[PDB]
Amino acid sequence: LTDTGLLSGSEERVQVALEELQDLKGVWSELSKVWEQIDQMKEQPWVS
Amino acid sequence: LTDTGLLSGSEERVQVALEELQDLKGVWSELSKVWEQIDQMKEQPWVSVQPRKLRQNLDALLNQLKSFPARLRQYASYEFVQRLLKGYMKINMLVIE
Repeated sequence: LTDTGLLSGSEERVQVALEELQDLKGVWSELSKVWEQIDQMKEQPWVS
Repeated sequence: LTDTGLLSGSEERVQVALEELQDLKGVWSELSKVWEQIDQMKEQPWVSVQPRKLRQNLDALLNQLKSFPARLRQYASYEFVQRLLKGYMKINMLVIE
């Protein structure tokens, strides 16, 4: 009671959403790393 | 063999020595607890931690070193921890100054 294991519309939408989610997760991780580096660079408290 | 293995005067002296050693060990524990904060206040950077921060660390180290009991202070550990905390506070204050 379902479609076969082919690249149908739902499967293609799932694959596209998975590619988008993977790209978003990688971009978010790289953004977190870059923001941590930027915070470390901008942390210049003259006392220490 | 002939041995006085009962609770004789030697046994009473051993018990008194064990109690004094327990007091000294508690003093060592309390003094180490105070001296941790004292050494932290002393080894904090002079520019980073101000003289007020060094004094607060020294006071915290003294309060930790005074947490031992009366027998703990009779043991050298509590007095040593208080001395270490005071020295750390003085060193932090001198670095801040």
